[PDB]
Amino acid sequence: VSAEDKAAAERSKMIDKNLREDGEKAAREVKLLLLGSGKNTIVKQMKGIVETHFTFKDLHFKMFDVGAQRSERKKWIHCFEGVTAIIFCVALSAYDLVLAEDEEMNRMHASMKLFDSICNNKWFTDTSIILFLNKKDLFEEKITHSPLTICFPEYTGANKYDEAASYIQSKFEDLNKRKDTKEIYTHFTCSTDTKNVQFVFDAVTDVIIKNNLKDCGLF
Amino acid sequence: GVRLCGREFIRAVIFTCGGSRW
Amino acid sequence: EARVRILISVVYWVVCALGLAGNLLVLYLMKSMQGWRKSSINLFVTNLALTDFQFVLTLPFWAVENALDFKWPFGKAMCKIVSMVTSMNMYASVFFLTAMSVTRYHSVASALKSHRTSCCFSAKALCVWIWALAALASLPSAIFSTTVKVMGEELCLVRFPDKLLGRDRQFWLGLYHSQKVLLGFVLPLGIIILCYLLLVRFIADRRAGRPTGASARRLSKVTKSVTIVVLSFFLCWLPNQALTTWSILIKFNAVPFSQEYFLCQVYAFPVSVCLAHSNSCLNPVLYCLVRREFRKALKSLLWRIAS
Amino acid sequence: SIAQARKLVEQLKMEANIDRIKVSKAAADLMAYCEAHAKEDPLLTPVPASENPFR
Amino acid sequence: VQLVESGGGLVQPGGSRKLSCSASGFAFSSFGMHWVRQAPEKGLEWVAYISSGSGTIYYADTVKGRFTISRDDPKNTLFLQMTSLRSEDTAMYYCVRSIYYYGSSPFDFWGQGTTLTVSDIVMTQATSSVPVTPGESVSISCRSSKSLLHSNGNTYLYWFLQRPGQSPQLLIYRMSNLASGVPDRFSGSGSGTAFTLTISRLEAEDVGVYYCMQHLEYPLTFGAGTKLEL
Amino acid sequence: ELDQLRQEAEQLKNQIRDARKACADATLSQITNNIDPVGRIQMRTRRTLRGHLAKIYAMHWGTDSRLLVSASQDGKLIIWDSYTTNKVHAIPLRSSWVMTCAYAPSGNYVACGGLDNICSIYNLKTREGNVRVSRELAGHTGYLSCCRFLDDNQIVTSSGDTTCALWDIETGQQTTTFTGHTGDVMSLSLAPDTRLFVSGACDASAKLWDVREGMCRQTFTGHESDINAICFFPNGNAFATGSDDATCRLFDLRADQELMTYSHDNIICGITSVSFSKSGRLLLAGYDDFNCNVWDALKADRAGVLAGHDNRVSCLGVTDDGMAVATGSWDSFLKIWN
Amino acid sequence: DVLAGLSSSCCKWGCSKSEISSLC
Repeated sequence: VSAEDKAAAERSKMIDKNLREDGEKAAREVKLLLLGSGKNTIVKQMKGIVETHFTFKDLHFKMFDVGAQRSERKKWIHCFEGVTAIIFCVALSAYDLVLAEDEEMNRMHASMKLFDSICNNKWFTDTSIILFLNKKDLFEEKITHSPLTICFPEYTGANKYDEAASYIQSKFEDLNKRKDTKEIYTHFTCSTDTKNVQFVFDAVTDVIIKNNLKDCGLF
Repeated sequence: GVRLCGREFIRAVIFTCGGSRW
Repeated sequence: EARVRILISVVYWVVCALGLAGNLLVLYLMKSMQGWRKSSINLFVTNLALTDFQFVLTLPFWAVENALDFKWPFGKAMCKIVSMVTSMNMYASVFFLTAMSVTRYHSVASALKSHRTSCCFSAKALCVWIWALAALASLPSAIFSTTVKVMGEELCLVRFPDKLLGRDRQFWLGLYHSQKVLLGFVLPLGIIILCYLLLVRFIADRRAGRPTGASARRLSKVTKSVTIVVLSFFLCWLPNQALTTWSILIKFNAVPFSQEYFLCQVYAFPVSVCLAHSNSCLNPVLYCLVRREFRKALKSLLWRIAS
Repeated sequence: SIAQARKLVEQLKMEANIDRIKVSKAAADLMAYCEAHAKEDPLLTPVPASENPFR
Repeated sequence: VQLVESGGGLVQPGGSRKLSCSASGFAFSSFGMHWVRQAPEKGLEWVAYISSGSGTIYYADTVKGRFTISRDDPKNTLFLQMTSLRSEDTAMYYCVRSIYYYGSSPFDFWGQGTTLTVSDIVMTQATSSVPVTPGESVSISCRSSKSLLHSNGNTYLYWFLQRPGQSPQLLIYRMSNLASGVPDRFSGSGSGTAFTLTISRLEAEDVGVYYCMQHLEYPLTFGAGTKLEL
Repeated sequence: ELDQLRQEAEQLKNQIRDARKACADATLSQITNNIDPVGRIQMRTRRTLRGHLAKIYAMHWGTDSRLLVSASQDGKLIIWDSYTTNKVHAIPLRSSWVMTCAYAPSGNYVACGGLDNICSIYNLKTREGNVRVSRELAGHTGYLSCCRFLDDNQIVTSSGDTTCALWDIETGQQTTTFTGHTGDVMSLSLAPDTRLFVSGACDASAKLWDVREGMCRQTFTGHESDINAICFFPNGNAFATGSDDATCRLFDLRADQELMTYSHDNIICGITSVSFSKSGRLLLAGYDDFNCNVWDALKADRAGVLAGHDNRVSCLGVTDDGMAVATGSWDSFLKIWN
Repeated sequence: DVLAGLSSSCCKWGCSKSEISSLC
């Protein structure tokens, strides 16, 4: 009503316009929650809370690392509710090693437990996962030196890396309990440059197309 | 008897022209 | 045919009640409480829902026109009103279906291209432009809906009194029904076919041994939905446009009456209008109720409004 | 391991010997405070629209 | 903060001149800008106002069609293109910044001034010269023609001080809202029409000319000016 | 002598329990059995603040009862004029994972923090016309869950590293660290005199701290799950705690016990936020079930529901004049109720 | 009216589809 009040209303309108501009700017930039080790290798491949930003083929990415957060995930994973996809990293070489941090339980059991917890959260019901089964080069020698039965006593012994990696992969997607609603894009991380980023780009493009169909009311 | 045109003429006229036949 | 009149009145009324209920429900769900307006789809579902709402609210007037055999005891002004509302709602409905299809194609085609890509260029410049074209393609209805009284009774007997080239438009009603069939069926259905077939081709192009859920189920659901949509439109609007073409043909050359279209306009045409307005009840369920973002709104409002 | 146990014992011993008034007097004090400022509570007793900042 | 302005000089009657002020320190884009005149031997007069974002533009009735105001935020400059200059357009033009939000302090920094020489709420200050000496209190009065108390509980009356050789300095923006770096000895009071400013412990640097100006309606009106002399 | 120390701890806990049982001669319910019920207060929404494009995680009123700051995961910190719904400010944050925000009592500053582990203090009143960061406080190893301005230069912050700290803003160093919790500290409330503050952590324990001394005066238990919200009673002698066990509890400080339990058989969802009214007769708690309940703090009888949000009601606040209550929610809207 | 005469000429002689142009 007053002159200063109208000037304040105009100021608020400019603020809201810039807010809308920033919101539509941030709507089409893809968020990637990175969990997990191989995380360092993955984040260096395309190169508190670590946000690393990369651009690949006219598209803007953000990758979030929460490894340093040694707290209860139940208290801040709802913050990450709404991301485009989750990048899960697994070291295939960590099947004969034990004592993940300090305990008697071996690795690839803690990894599967964390995968089950993340995959089956009340928050990530429509959130696709990108599995990166890293450490192939180490796995080549490790499977020959020692059998896969150490991690999985219930395995049919055939150690040639052609299907033991397939067995680990199959168990990891078997941990999924809400199929036909969520997709596990699995990839065996090759050290070749511009290969993992392409896999992430393809998975995210598929996720985007699914999301647009859902917004249209089709899928 | 004498008259044998009934509602057929009105039915035909509303079918040919009309709003119900929009 | 002794009680065919009352049966047709009853079916008209049933269609009207169900359509009014469905359209009220979809409005109350998606804008009375949710208030979703950001996406272009939502606004188009709103406009479509209100358009088909008034389209099927137009039904009882015809229902009483049929219940009184062929007696229309109403006034000239609201004859103009009823004819304008029915024709304009037909147009607006069909153009909003067509706009919906084009928006869906553009949404699923301009997905990866975030910084790249009359004409449907603005979600705001085409929501009232479509409405205006629908109104203007229907003004002839009001400006020539001159009711006449024949035998103690007055019909909504539309006549075009002029002599620019003859005793009617070109040789009969002509242009005003040519526009109906063409501009309300063939151009919109053509656009719908083009855009949905292109959408299915595009989804097929990107990763159509196909995993069930990621690739196979995606096409199996997208093609199923576009098929049900286009089949609903075509099936619910084909008998009526077919009978208007038949009548325009018997009001053009090749004019055998010979009971050939008498039985048509006696029995099939009431059914044709029944289906034409049943599309107006199947539209909101396909466009606002199938989506879960409003199914959850219905579930919440069931216990919010009442027990 | 000894340090945490010793600090726990010391903390409990510091938190053990404090004056504890009866629950009756505590509830009475809360009641008296609530009844003292009841009339000055716009939320509890709604204020007329003439002097309502939010109308 | 610095609002330095240049572009003045001697101009023949009927000519055209452009004044330009360039901002230095503050966020120029978020501030509204005013042009205020000061005739050779007269008080302060308001000319134009350019809104933040260049949305709303207002002019005095004297300069409505002749003068125009525009800003260049990327260059941090404010212009005033004057046309049909007449002998009453000679003054020393000041650039005033004003940001507007709840609790803001409009009219807080003024420019040095540009000398241009050409060859409505009534705000009254009956006193013209108050003889004062350092140490004691001084009360400066100011009356209005329309009540400045709005329905939102705000009285829109500001206070200013020109020292013998400086640009005006805000003292009290609202009825009694003391400015940023002004000593606490300044205060204001009033109800709707009668206003007063009370300096408590006067000293030498507090002498000057005091103006009261309203911000209730668009044609902002100053006063004649009350002078304090040693 | 580990066994001896453990036995001493157990017997000393039993001494605590016996001393608490002795002083529980009556109950707040029995004493309040005669007071008249509040009734059924139905607050109507008055404003609706729009402009956040993500979940609202925190809000804090100003001491003037007109300006409020909002924190959201869209990375913005909006200062609101509640009367006119105008936006006074919109601070762009370096990190978008903000979980808490506070308003300085004087109004000059505003603080926020989150998963970046840093309490960022913003100068709202600067000569250059904008809002700028005046200090980034970085000494915490876990996310900041709450922060309250103790004055214009002191701020007390709780974090999910089981420690709360008292900071000095002009130097950026933490004067006093408050240890003793065995789980992540979720909420924090300052006493009106600002000589004590209660902190409720993820160990289902609420501790009463002394700012000057730096010690835990008194540790309160009773909740069956982690405490997400805590608030002082207006006189500074009691506090309420909203948790995840679908129950709010009113603990006393002079008696060292629980007074009332605010639970209903229908509510099975956790409490996100808790606040009292000006007189202390009302307890407003926001829940995971999309709305906010008003409780009779003396009768434990539900006296209303503020059902207006389409998502989790995360933050909640009552003005210092008691006029309005403001609830924020994950639906990206703030509403002023009255 | 005109319609009655048109019907009289139709179901006695025949419809010429000329008097009903102005009748519909």
